[PDB]
This record gives sequence, structure tokens and C-alpha cells, in this order.
Amino acid sequence: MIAPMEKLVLAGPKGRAKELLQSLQQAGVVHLETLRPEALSAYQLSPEERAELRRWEAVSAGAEHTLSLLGLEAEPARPFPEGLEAAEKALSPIQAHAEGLTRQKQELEEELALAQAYLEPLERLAALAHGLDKSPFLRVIPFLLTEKELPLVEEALRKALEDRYLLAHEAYAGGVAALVVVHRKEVDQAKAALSRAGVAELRLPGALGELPLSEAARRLKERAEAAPRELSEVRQHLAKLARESASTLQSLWTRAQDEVARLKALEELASGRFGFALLGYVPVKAKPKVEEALARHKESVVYNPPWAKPFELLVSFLNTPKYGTFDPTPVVPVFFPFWFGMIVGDIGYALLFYLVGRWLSGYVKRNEPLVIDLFALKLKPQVIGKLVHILNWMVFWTVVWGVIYGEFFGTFLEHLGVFGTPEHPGLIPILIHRIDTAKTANLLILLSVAFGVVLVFFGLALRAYLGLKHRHMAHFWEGVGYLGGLVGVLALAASYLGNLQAGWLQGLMYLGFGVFLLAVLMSRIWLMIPEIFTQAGHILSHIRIYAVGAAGGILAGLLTDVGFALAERLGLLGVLLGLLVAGVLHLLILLLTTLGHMLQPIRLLWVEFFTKFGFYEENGRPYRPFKSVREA
Amino acid sequence: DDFAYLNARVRVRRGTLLKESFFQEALDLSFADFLRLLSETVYGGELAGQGLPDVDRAVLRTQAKLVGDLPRLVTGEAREAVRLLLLRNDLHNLQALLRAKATGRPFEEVLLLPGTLREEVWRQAYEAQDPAGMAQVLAVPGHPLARALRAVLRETQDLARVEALLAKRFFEDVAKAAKGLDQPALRDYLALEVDAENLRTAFKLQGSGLAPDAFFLKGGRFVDRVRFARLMEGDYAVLDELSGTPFSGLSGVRDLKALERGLRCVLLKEAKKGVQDPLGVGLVLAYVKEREWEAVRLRLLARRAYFGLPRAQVEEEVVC
Amino acid sequence: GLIKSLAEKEKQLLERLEAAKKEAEERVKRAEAEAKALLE
Amino acid sequence: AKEAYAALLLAQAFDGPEVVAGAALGVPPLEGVEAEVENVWGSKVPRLKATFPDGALLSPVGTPAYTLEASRAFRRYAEALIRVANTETRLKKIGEEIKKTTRRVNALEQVV
Amino acid sequence: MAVIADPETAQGFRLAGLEGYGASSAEEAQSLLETLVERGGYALVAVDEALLPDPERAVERLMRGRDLPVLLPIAGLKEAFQGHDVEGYMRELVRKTIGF
Repeated sequence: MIAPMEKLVLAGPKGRAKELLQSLQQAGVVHLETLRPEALSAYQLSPEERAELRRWEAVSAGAEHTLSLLGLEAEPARPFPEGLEAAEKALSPIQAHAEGLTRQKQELEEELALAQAYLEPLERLAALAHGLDKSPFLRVIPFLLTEKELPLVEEALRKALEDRYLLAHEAYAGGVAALVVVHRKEVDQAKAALSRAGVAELRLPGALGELPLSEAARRLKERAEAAPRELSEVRQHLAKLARESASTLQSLWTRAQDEVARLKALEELASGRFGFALLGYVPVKAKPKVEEALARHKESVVYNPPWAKPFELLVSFLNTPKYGTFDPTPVVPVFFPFWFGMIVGDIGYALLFYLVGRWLSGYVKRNEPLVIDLFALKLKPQVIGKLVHILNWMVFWTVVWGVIYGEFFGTFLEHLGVFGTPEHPGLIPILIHRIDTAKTANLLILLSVAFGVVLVFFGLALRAYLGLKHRHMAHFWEGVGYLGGLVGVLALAASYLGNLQAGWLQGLMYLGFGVFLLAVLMSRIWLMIPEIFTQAGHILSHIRIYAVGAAGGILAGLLTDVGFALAERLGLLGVLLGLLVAGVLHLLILLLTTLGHMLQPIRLLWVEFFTKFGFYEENGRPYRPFKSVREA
Repeated sequence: DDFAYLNARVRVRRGTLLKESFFQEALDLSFADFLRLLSETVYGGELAGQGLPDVDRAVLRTQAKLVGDLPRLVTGEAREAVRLLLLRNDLHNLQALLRAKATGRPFEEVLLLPGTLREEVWRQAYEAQDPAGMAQVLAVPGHPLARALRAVLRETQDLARVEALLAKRFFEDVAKAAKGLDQPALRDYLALEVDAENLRTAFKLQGSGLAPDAFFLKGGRFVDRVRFARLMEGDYAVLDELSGTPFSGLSGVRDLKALERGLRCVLLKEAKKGVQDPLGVGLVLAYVKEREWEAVRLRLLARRAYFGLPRAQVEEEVVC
Repeated sequence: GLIKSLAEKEKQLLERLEAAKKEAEERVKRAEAEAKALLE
Repeated sequence: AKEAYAALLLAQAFDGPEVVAGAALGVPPLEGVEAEVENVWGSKVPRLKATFPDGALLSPVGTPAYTLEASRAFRRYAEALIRVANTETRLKKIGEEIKKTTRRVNALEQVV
Repeated sequence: MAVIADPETAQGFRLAGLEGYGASSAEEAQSLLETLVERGGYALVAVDEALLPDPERAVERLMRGRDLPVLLPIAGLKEAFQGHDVEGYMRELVRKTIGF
């Protein structure tokens, strides 16, 4: 259709544009536009085109509107070749009919409601009133009043009317539907009595409010009766319109929308590019080749194994450029051992999380609902669940390996020579727990420390690469320069870590280590010296975060002592299962906390990443929140 | 704690304020002298020179800098409060825009005040297509007005209703937010602000003869539904139930103009009370209110000179 | 900057078109000559 | 009238700017001029009542206030202008006759 | 309508259900003169006398026997108009009339 000399649109990160542009040139494409800046020159546009487009928009919108009144909206699937005019035409009869039913249907509901409310008090008024509704010789005034209010209005009336009214009420509960009958002559005084009071007349909607009550009542009664049945019919028809028309609506929708995009596309490019990515034009010899591949860096719109699997997807995301310094990707293969490896549980902690994974590949029945995680049906976005199968793999793996460092843990919390712990007793493994014991514990703590060290190096090294390959001497020196300090830092720790080694051995070396630092920090000149203290907080942080990942972990395993070996009396094999009153609970409590746990790692990681150590999402900047990023 | 910073600065700003005798003097001046007189006082330092429009524009621009940028400058309760004032200017702007959009009367045709929400937001807002979209533009800054529109939208998406029901809804919204904001004077003032609005609302819409229920604004305490109803029937005796109220000069009043005169001053005397406000914003509010009353007057008196109008013509309206 | 190429080519077209109208009018100016002459 | 005009400027001189949008369109602006004949000796010319309203309510709360009562003043422009609109069209009739008349009066008297 | 007055004060009228648009820079009402002929019809037509327009012969010279809707001149704000009432009276009465 439109773009008769025919469009391809590619979209993306701003930096990639030249490389993208090159990929597009290769494909078989011709007449590549705009190519920096914008504003095509005899390949633009006219409102005629726009008008026709407007017609597609009208249909598009219309299909949605009608779909709306019914309820739901369509999904990307099968458009189909149409007349645009045809599409517009198509929409009209069906929509109007459905819309018509809708229009009646709300009106019916309202009718039903109103009628229901009014009929009974009005009936009460009518019953008192008869003979005198008619008369305008005499006048009668309906109003409803409640039974406290029965003295207050009665006083207002009494003052005006005296006794020249005879004053009537009929009950219907919640008050009595009331009449004053007065002479017609007395009418203002009577109405005024209501006015002083603030008591209100049962005037009702429409013609009905105005009426002789008895007669009015008949009509009102009829509405009450009629409306639910009427509603049923209309509702059936509407329901009927969904059942049949939902596919129809969709096909139209898909078409109309796509067309709307398609049309739009032509219009924006016509004028003025994607932005920083790239359009262009093909004769139909050029047209088949071009779309299919042209290397992932971009989004277009058309006219061992565990370790490979999400990473494989990160290989492409390596390839998106911006600079000669290396790009986002690393996070997923970097996380995994520790991620899993905070989880260091036992029979009742870690080792049952498989069941949950088995409820993501098998499911559950025993409470309300779940059916298939692959079909990800939900209380809050379904969609996501289908997408995050990449995550479903990593999670199934997370538990599996996590269970396993729990089982590493139960090597050292079973076996009778290693600790006092049973090899496999009459209660349960991991029984009178002892990794808590300070010396044993000390080792597990110190275990945590190491991963933090890795991170110190990994980040600053990447800074030196930043300036290396983005060429900034400023970045280079900054990333490199801090390492000048480091030998001396290692000295100071060591004098306590070995209690000896340095700090008075390599502390003479400290005297020279401190100067080396400030040399190239000084080469940039840098009044921006002070910061170096703050860097000192960070190292310790790695330790602490890991430390907690251990400690809170460890604590968790030691909580299964007070979960399942003991928690009232001392827990043997019956009071043990008097703890099982609590035991089921502890699983769900355990569930809550562990969501908490993982996020520290990533926070940790983010400290490094968004100090621009390998990552060009960071406080914005193309690429997008890391939250969204790593998951594929 | 901490209004300290606000307080010191505002007191410095309060230094640029004028003698009462200015307003008196003005009563008899020529336009040339009007120009001189304003130009020698603080709005005057951006006076656009000769002519009546220059005055109006100066008043706006002078407030634009003296008030308009204030809310941002930390974000405690008070800062929100300043934000609310400026937001009222936004609310109008929005209404106008809505109308412009609605009435097939393009982008050009609207011009707007200073506020928290400013030109570009508006430009986007107009340029948002759908009523849904407009409300979503409002979600861009996030405000009870934002909230008010989205809530308003659910039933309806066309101007006149949207506005009516919005205004009501909005004032209800402000009230709650204000219950969460905890200057007692402002809490009292909100109830009274509600009341004042009811009295005038009831007044303008009286002789509709209708129920209080269609537009009884709520939080009244010299007012309630019945009084509202009554006044709407024509009944000035509602005003005569005023007796020991702050609104006490509104008794014996029969006409809207006089009603408004009394109200503006009543609210002003109260507004002026917050002076040396601890949390500043009694005082800042007051400074603002006074600046208004002053501002209004500059313009009044300006017209009086400009068009050569009688003294007696402004003499009524320059006094609180 | 390739750019120029496509932003010029559309111009190349024009000077041949311009040249067409001119070449057009001549045929008429020819007919003007005969139209007088044969009648005189 | 001039009351309201001038009471624009009150707290809404500045919101005249606002108003001119902000109140404007609850009613057709312009025309509704329903041309009327008065047919007499003294022929027929058009008179009219531009019988479409000039409106004033279109806004809620009573909105900014000055607005409604002032917009109400516009009525008292419209309506009122009619008196003169219609008396002067009579004037034009009344000119013509007299003038024309005498032209012949004269003629008869003064040649015939 | 098609009014002008003091532009600013005409403004109010013209808002609801009414119409004017001219501005003060032709004090003879060029402001009407053209404008009038722009459609050739409006609900009616009116003016400030400031915008001096009972040189409506100007208008007539364009209209040429067209029945335009035609002025009410106005002083645009109070300052005694009763002159050009009793004068408006004279405007026929001196000159349509045996009256002088």
C-alpha cells in the first residue's frame, strides 16, 4: 500500500545509528533516509495521505469503542487486507447495533433501580390520597417525612394550616409517606411549612413526578416489574455480540491499528526519520531481503548449558555499541554461584523449595486456583509470567543449586566426626546446630569476605578500561589512580588480619604507597581530591553485604532448630510435631524473607555497575533500568 | 522542624511593600502619575512602561517571581501549601485549556498564569489529544488536581461536566490533603474557605431555586445544607443568621457585589492573622493575600486614573 | 555525508522540466507565425 | 451596563485575559438576525430581532464570580439594543416618504 | 453582531452569544467599514462614536443599497450620552423634516 516506494523502520539506542545505518545499506535497501539530520526533500507528505490515515484512525478507534462498550479489547494476531473504506463500513452496522443495545441497557438498570425505590412510599401516599389527587378545589401535597420529623413538620404545618388541614401519614418503614390536604387557597402556606422544615416532596423524575399519584403509581409499578426482564434481553444480545464478533472485531482491530501505525510510519519518516535510528525505501527487488536480519542492536516494525542459556541472550546485548569501553551484559553470569550460595539451608529450610518450583511446572489445587505457569494466568499482569520463563529457568536453577549449598552445609552439620552432629539420627539432620559456634562461624564469615574482594577489583579495573577505550584520560587516571593506594590498604588490614604482616612491615611501604595514588589524580589536577575517604567506606560494604548474606543465611538455618528440633517443650518426635503446628507456618514466614534476601546482591552489584563499571544505563542514559535489563 | 530559612527571606520580601496612603493617593492621580507611582513601587520595576496593559502584565510578572518559584525550595508541608496556591492558578489554566480544546478553538487562543505547572506542561496538555490523555499529562507532575481529573474522567470526558464535578470533587480533595496538613490556622481557614465559597456559590446560583444537594460544597460550619438550600431559594435571612461569626458584616446584605466585598475582607482579616507564623506559612500566605489585595487595587486605581473615572468609583472598593 | 546526493538529484529533474515548458512554448510560437502569415 | 464592564476589571481585569476564553461559548455567538418586514406605506425594509439568545450560563459554581453577573449584563445590551434597532429602521422609512413626497409635491406645484 | 466600542469593553458583550472584533486604530471605524463587508451581514452592527461612524455614508458607499445592519454609536462608558440622544433626535428632525 502506502509508501509505494516502500518503507522499513528501525528504532533504537541513539549511539548505534551509523552502524545500524550501515546494516540497512547492506541489506539491498536504496534511498536511505534521512541519515542525520532530518527533513526529506521530495519524499515528504501531504494532508490527503493524512486524511485517508484519519479514516483508518476513525475505524481503529471505532472498533475499540464498540469493543469497549461490550467490554474487552483485541490482541495482535491476524489483520487482513481490507478496503479502508470497507473497514470503516464494516464497523458501522455492527457497532451501531451493539451500541444501541448498550444504550438501552444502562437506561434499563437505572429504571429498575428508580422504580424499585419509589413504588412503595408512593403507594402509601396514593392510598391515603384517593379522591383528592383529582381535586384542585382542594390541594394535596405529597412529601415523605420520618417519625421524629413527624412532630417538626407537623408544627410547621400547624402554624400555617391550623386545623384547616387534616394531616395524614401511612407507614412503609423508615418513615411514613405523608400528605397534607389543605384547601387550594391554603397551598402556599402548606408548602411553606415544608420549606421552613426542609422536609422534601417525593417529586420523581420526568412526567412521572408531576402526575396524579394513583395514576403515577400505576406507571411506576410497571417500570419496577419490567426492567430486569428487559435487561435480560439486551444483555443477551450484547453477550451474543461478543461471542460472534470478538474475532471479527479483532481482525478489524489488528488491521486498523496496524494500518494506523503503518500509515503513521510513512508520515513521520516522510518528513523526518525515526530519530536516531533509520528509515529507507526499497523497490520490490530490494524489498524481500532487507527485513530479515541486519544484526540485533535495534527494533524494527515491518511493512555448560545452565550458564549458556540467559547469557546467550546477553551476547547480543554486548553487541549494542556506544563507545569502545565494554557494554551491559555481564550481570547474569556474574551473579549465579553466590546468588544461589546465600542459600545454605537444611531439610526444612532450603531443601523443600523444589516443591514450589514443582508448583511452577506442576501446580497446586488445594486452596483456590493455579493451573499452568507457562500460561501464567493472574491477579496482576499475566503477560509477564509468560515472558519470564527465562527467569523460570534461573529460579528453578536458583533453588536447585541453593539447596545444594545447603547440602554442603549439611555435610558439616551431619557426620559425627566433623562436629558432635548425628550422621543421620532418629529425629532429623542438622540436629543440635554448631556452625553458629564462634570458631566454626568465623570461617563462614570469612568465606563471605572473599567475594567482596573480587568486586573491588572488578569495578575499578573496568574504570581504567573506561578511560582506556573511551579514551578519557580523566576516566583512565581516576580508575587506575585509586589502585595506587591499594597496596597500602592491604598493608593496614594485614597487620590485624595476620595480627602481623604489614602496617609496620609493609607500613614503611605505606609511606610510599600513599604518594603513588595522588600522582595521576594530580595529573588531572583535581581539586576533587576529598572523595577518596568515601571510597574507603565501599570496600567494607562488600564485606558487610556478603556477611549478612551469610549471617542472615546462617541465622535462618539456626532458626530451623527452633522450628523443627525444638520450639516448645524441647521438641522430640511428638512435641516436635507440636512444633509442626508452627512448622507449616515457618515455611510461609521463610518464603517472605527470602524475597528480601536477594536484593542485596543486586544492590551490591549496582554499586559497581552504576559507578559506570561496564554499564551505560545509569541514571538514565540509553539502555534502560537494570531492573528491566538483565532478565533475558 | 525548620521554617527558619523561609521566614528570614520572606521578611526581607515584605520590605518592598507599600504605604496605605499609596492607595489613597491613587484616588486622585492622573495616569502619568499613576505610571510614576507604580514604577516607584515594587511591581513597577518591571512595569512595561506607558499604558494600562503594562500595569496588569507587571503585576502578573512580579508575582511570577515573588511567589511562583517559592514551592520548590524544599518540600515540607509548607512547601506543599505554596504549591496549592499556585496550583489554583494551574486549575484555571487547565479549565481554560480544556475549554479551548473543547470548543474547537486552537492552541494559540489560550494564555495562562504562573504556577507549579507551567507553560510546557500546558503545551503538552493541550497537545494531548484525549480527555484521558489530558489527565495523564496531569499525572506528569502528580497533584490532587491530577487525581481529580482522572477520577472525573471515569464517568465523562467532556468539558462542562468535567469542570463542574471536578471543581466540587477537587475541593473535597483539597480538604482531605489539608486535613493532612497541620497548621491549625489553615485547617480553620479551609473550613471557612469552604464556607465562603458556599456563600458566594449559593448566592450566584440562588434563584436556580434548587436543592442544596446539587453543589453544596462541604466543610461548612457557619453553613450546612439547609442554609445553602434556603439561600438558593432567594433567602438573605440566611445571612442574617450570621451573628457573632467572622462573616458578621454579611448580615444586612442583599446583593452579591456587597456580599463579595464583605467576604474578601473577612477572609483578609483572618489571612493577615498568621503573621510571624512559626512555620512561616501563615505569614507567607498573608504576604500573598495582601499582595493580592494590593495588586487588585493597583489595577483598580489604574483604571480609575486611566479612564479618568470618578473617585467614588473605587473609593468603595479599595477599603477593607 | 552522502545526503547531498538525494538532496540534489530531485533538482536534476527540475532543470529538464523547466527546459520542457520552454521547448513547449516554442511550438506555439511557431503556430503563431503560421497563423498570421497564411492569413496575410 | 457599564457597571459590569467596569466590574470586570475589579478582580478580573487580569482575568479578562483569562475570561475571554474562559467564559465564551454556551450559545451561538453571532447571528440569528431574523429579518422582519414591517409593511406599510413606508414600504418594507428589513428590521429583525436577532432572536437567538446571547446566553450567559455555561459554567459551574458560578465559577469566577464577576463573570456570571457580568455575562448577565450582556443580556441588557442585546435586548436593549433592539429598541433602537427597530425604531431607527422606522426612521429610515419616515425619511424616505417625506423626502420623496415633497419631490412630487414640488413637481406638481412647480411645473405641471 | 459586529461591534466595536472601546475594544476592551466591547469585549464583554461580544463574549457570550454576541460578536465584535474590531480594535482602536481606525477612529472612523475602518474597523467596521471593511469588516462589515467581510460577510456583508452580522446579527447587527454597532460602534463607538469615537470610532466615528455616522459617516456611515462611508459604509453606504460600499454597501451600495445593501441593507447592512447598521450602527448604534456609543461612547463606550458613561460620560453623558443624553446629548446625542436629543441630538440623535435632531439628526432627523433638523434634516428630514420641515423642522429646521
